[PDB]
Amino acid sequence: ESQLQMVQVTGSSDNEYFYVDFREYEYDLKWEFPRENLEFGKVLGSGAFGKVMNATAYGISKTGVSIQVAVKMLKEKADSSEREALMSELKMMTQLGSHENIVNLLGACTLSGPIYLIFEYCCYGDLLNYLRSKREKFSVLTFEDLLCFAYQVAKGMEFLEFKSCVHRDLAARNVLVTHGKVVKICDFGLARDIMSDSNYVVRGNARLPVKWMAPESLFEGIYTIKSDVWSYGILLWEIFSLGVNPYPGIPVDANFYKLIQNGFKMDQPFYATEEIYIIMQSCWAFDSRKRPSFPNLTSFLGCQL
Ligand SMILES: */C(=C\C(=O)N(C)[C@@H](C)C(=O)NCCCC#Cc1cnc(Nc2ccc(C#N)cc2)nc1NCCC)CN(C)C
Repeated sequence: ESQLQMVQVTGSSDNEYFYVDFREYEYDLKWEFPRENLEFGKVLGSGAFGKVMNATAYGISKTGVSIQVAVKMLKEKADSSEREALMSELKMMTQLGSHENIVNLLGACTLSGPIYLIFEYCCYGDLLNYLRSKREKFSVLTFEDLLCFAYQVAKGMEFLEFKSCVHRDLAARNVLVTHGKVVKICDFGLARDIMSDSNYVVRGNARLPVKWMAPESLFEGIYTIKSDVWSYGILLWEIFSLGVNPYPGIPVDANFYKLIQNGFKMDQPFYATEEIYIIMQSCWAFDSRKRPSFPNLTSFLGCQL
């Protein structure tokens, strides 16, 4: 199941909404891409039931010009139920529209065999590992780069809000990096190693990114765009600490739930100004109504002078 979800609001309060399921809608065949034109490199990431692989795609955006892509597909085992979820995700992406700060869909392969979802290739990998690799080479990474990253992510989330979407797993690990230090919001859970990664906690059918979740998500299972603001705040702490695990040194257990519930907030990270930290704290307002909006955040980050 995709952590990126389209929703429809049915009331003024947080819990009044439902998730849009594209299972019954029809797939627009204009996205179909010839399978024989995918020369696969090798794996970029692997989940329990699916993986994203390197691939060279010829003709997908300019004839005579072959480019590199990332192809989300199902694992060698592939019973019918798993494929419909990949189809539903595909359909949703076809209807989202493209944006610079989103890992965009480029095409798909669904007819003559196994399902391939073709996305942009991001040659610098995920933002988390990117920042951690620049811990030595920092002043090469600068403060403005951090501010630009923050801005681009907020822009991407603004686009998702405009498209009535929510991202139930927003974190620096789900942000990718390309040319021009451009970052794109992504979502892989079907192709994410979800539990050798200790940031996800298994609870029934759910795999919860606990340290990134708003209280209403943690305690009531409510996911709104304001939940994303909370998660964005956490992601901000990741950026301006150069990739430190949130609530460093604090284990995910029953005590953690009590901490968040009682209003625990992280301290100012080293590479952040007092202004940026004030913004973080507003994202971590317990009452979802008091958190800033992504249009607010996106505008304010004209701080890059
Ligand atoms: C480009 C720099 C460059 O080419 N490198 C630094 C090379 C040496 C390199 O090894 N890059 C890092 C490879 C690790 C990676 C990756 C990666 C890239 N793109 C995706 N895209 C993607 C798209 C959609 C989904 C979904 N759903 C998932 C992923 N994914 C990954 N890794 C997957 C886990 C993050 C600059 N240049 C051209 C000089």
